[PDB]
Amino acid sequence: GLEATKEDNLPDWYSQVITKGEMIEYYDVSGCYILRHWSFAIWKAIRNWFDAEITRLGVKECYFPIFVSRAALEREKTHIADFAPEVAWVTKSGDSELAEPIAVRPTSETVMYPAYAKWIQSYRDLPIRLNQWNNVVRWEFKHPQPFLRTREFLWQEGHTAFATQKEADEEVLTILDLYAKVYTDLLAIPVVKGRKTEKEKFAGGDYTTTVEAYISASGRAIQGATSHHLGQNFSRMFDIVYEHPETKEKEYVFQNSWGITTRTIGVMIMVHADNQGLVLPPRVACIQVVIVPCGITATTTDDERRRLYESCRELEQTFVKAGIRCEGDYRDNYSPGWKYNHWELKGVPVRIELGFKDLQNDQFVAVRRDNGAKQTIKRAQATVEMPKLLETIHTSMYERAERDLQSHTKLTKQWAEFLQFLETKNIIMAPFCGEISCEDRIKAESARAMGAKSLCIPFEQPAKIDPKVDKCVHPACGRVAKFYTLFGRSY
Amino acid sequence: GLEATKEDNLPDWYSQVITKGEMIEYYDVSGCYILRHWSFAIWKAIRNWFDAEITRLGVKECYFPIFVSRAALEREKAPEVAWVTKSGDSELAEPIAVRPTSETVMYPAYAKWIQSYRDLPIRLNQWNNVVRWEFKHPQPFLRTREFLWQEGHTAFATQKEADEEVLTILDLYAKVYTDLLAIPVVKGRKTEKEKFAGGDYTTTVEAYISASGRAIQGATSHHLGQNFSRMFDIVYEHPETKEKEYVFQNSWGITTRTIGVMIMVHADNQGLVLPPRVACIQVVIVPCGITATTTDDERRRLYESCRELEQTFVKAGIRCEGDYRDNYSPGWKYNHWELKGVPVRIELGFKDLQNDQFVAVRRDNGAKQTIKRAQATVEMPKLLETIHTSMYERAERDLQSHTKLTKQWAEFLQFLETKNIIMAPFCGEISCEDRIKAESARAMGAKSLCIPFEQPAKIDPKVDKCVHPACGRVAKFYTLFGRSY
Ligand SMILES: Cc1cc(N2CC[C@@](C#N)(C3CC3)C2=O)cc(NC(=O)Cc2ccccc2)n1
Ligand SMILES: Cc1cc(N2CC[C@@](C#N)(C3CC3)C2=O)cc(NC(=O)Cc2ccccc2)n1
Ligand SMILES: O=C(C[C@H]1NCCC[C@@H]1O)Cn1cnc2cc(Br)c(Cl)cc2c1=O
Ligand SMILES: O=C(C[C@H]1NCCC[C@@H]1O)Cn1cnc2cc(Br)c(Cl)cc2c1=O
Ligand SMILES: [Br-]
Ligand SMILES: [Br-]
Ligand SMILES: [Br-]
Ligand SMILES: [Br-]
Ligand SMILES: [Cl-]
Ligand SMILES: [Cl-]
Ligand SMILES: [Cl-]
Ligand SMILES: [Zn+2]
Ligand SMILES: [Zn+2]
Repeated sequence: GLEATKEDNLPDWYSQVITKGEMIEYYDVSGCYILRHWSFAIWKAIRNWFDAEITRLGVKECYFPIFVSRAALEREKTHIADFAPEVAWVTKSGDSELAEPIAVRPTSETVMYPAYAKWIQSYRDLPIRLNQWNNVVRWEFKHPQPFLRTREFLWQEGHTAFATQKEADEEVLTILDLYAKVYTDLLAIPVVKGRKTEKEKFAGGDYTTTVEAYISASGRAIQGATSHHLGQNFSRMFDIVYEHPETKEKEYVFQNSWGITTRTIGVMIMVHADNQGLVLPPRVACIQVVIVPCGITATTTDDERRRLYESCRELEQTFVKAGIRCEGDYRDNYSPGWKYNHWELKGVPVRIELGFKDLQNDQFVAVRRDNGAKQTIKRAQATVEMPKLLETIHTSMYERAERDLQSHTKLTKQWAEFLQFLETKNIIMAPFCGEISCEDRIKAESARAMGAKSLCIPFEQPAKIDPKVDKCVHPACGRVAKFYTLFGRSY
Repeated sequence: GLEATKEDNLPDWYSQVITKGEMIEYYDVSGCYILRHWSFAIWKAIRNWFDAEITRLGVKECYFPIFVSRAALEREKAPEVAWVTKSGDSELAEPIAVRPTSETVMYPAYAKWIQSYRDLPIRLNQWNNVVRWEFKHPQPFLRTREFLWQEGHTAFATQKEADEEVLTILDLYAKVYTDLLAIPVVKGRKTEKEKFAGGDYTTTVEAYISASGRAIQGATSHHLGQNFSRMFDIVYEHPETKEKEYVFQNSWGITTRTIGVMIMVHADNQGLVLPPRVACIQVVIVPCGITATTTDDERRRLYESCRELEQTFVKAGIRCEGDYRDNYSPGWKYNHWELKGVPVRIELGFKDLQNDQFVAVRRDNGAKQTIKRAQATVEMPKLLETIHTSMYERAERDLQSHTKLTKQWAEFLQFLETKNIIMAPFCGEISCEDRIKAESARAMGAKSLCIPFEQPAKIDPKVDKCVHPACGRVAKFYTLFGRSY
């Protein structure tokens, strides 16, 4: 059983959910966590779905080295802030100090783009569309949290180069829509699509698009994935050029990069798990249905205790043959109540209870993990009804979370409401001038990590800004509002 | 085109095959290489096949961290591990190591997860990257500082379960080589000198590179017995009598070395030759007969017919692509896809179109065969099987041609200098093996490759003795020896 509640002590409840749910094992290297099989399976489902999508689009998979040279890391950088990256440095091999230290990759721009330059010998080599499924390392000295913010993490990073800007812009949005679908269609999590402000975009790119999710327990937002248009910034840095076929001049390609991580799993937990443990979205759950025989007594029999099991096994096999990931729990040394708790902790979407009674009556009881409701299904209907049920669960889980998100997304034009909404765990849609210094003042004034940050400029604007009358929300700015921006406390 | 020959200058030829075959890009950190998509697709076929296999056996996938603490590493009881000592410009309180293998990462977790008898067995696998920072000469795919692999770690209540699993995994590795890669291998047990020092015995599959004349370990599957469980206190209490029991453990691994062996065995002086079951593209269609007088409607017509055939192949599960580029001649495309090793090239011109046929050319043979279009879906798979069989059988002939059996040291050395591997009676002593290696160099001394599961004859204890003239001992078994990588 869980020993903390999502409302009273979120970090404790989260630690208990990931350990008692057998997702994570803690490690003696801080900021790094063991992914047990139960959570790695969810990553597998996410990874395979996304890879199939981008493969169908024409991206191809490759693998570049974990180590980056110091020369490549520092390439073409001239400002002093650029020269002390927080990368992990390998300085020796056994007892031999190395000639030149080499860095663990925090991301792979620096080692892929020299190769892109070599590989693009003419305009006919374009586009180049590659992706890696790999592990990167960012050794920051802040508070790490499993899944959400770790020093080593698994991800995919796609790096694309095109002859025209139009191609690249289109791809930025196609990839962002895939990431949105990861959250909504696989994980039943609503997200907000938008552009980062100038303050929050990737500094090496032209613009950054994002999907943001909302953690109602803390009232905080978290960036779920990212999709950048780099424009020509890196092509000019790394001389990724080709000769124009018509004008014959040297032209720089247009690039994107895009990435998503195991943070997905963290968001799933933070949004869906409850005070009894995990609640797995049906489409990624390793096991969707567990069958628990019950009604066995001390004097049930032995020759009947096996009959009940036989019927449970028959139903299990039917489910598996219908494409439903199902298992039976026939362990004799654990009570049915124990098994109930154990599989609720692991968040299996449907528990089946099957007792002698219901065997007698051609039926069984299906129990939804997300809301606890029980339903009697005639065995003849198992194959028809159980898929429908799993779809319903996904939909309830999504719509539940969506209503949460919308009821805590508050539109206002008034600074006082901005502050009040922020202290009551909302995120806020407000007219915004877009300026970096104004964003700084908004953050500094809203602090009581408690200052509000911009989350994204949402593609779906809640209303149309009137450039003629609408001003920025902050009382001391006074500039024309360029758009509505989403603000909140950012995880 | 390739500018070295496999039989004259093997390393230059190898480098030209992996670069012009678009497998590898060289890289400014020595001993690490970029895997382009053409080679990574091969690793992916191997990896997905092996994973489906062990998943059906009930092994489950997990992922452990790439960093190992110094204490953890030191529990194993000098090693060329890569040490992280700084983050940015802050020196770390304690240096952490890049995993060279995950025993010291995983087995503490195992000791914790095994709380009672009912938790056994534990059978976990990871697909990950490991680092071994050796200063010896590296070679792409074959010996690298960073490599991709899978490492499996299992724990059982009894030794016999574990012995069986060792053999099961070894058999899968053999199948990767023979069935996926068309490479014959010799299953065997390592000698006491060559086994993994931390286990009880090591099993292996050994392959032979005829060009080099050298043998190479293609995979490994260890029985660790109780060594590691005693080291890491991986215990349970026996349910009746409640004595403390140490679990029995195995580990097993295979790497991108597979791809290296593939090249070394099958590639030729025109480039790669991909075994059909791992080739990312199996069939490539090249449109032929386009003159400078070929009009644009006729070019559209030929391309659309090629694309129709291409998609008919893809729908029937044959991985086929068409090369519809107009800046490259048909002959250029022939050379290009030959360098890349695509098993079948289809040549489809206008005469072919009018006769409802095409020509399929085998990359391995060069042999051409005309096929009526209606029979495409039925003949093309057969051919692909034929290619696999040819490739395997060619390699197996080449391996048995280079496998020699003797009982006399003189013939043994004559064979070693003729680029052969030699089966000889052996006592199995470490000192004697050292002596055998020492008295064959003028590394080019003779090392033991494996004690083969399938012996060439019965080492009669009353008659047969060790092959070295200075060992007086009775021969325990026939051991396969040779020069190795
Ligand atoms: C698990 C995970 C995820 C992510 N990030 C980043 C943005 C992104 C998004 N969206 C990536 C583009 C895809 C994401 O998920 C980042 C991280 N570690 C870190 O920042 C390093 C760290 C370690 C300890 C404490 C503080 C910081 N750890
Ligand atoms: C690509 C690859 C493979 C393998 N090894 C090992 C044995 C094994 C087998 N069998 C593994 C158990 C599965 C194997 O494949 C090993 C390696 N690097 C190294 O030794 C590091 C190194 C670096 C430069 C020069 C010399 C040595 N690199
Ligand atoms: O990592 C990025 C940009 C993009 N890379 C491709 C996948 C998607 C991803 O958002 C931004 N970023 C983030 N963190 C970093 C940390 C360090 Br340390 C360095 Cl050197 C560089 C970076 C750095 O470039
Ligand atoms: O890595 C092994 C033993 C097995 N681990 C699991 C997968 C299969 C593999 O053969 C042997 N080995 C090989 N090379 C090593 C290099 C270093 Br450096 C260290 Cl510390 C340790 C080792 C080390 O333990
Ligand atoms: Br950034
Ligand atoms: Br990032
Ligand atoms: Br070893
Ligand atoms: Br090894
Ligand atoms: Cl696990
Ligand atoms: Cl590409
Ligand atoms: Cl590539
Ligand atoms: Zn403003
Ligand atoms: Zn001897």
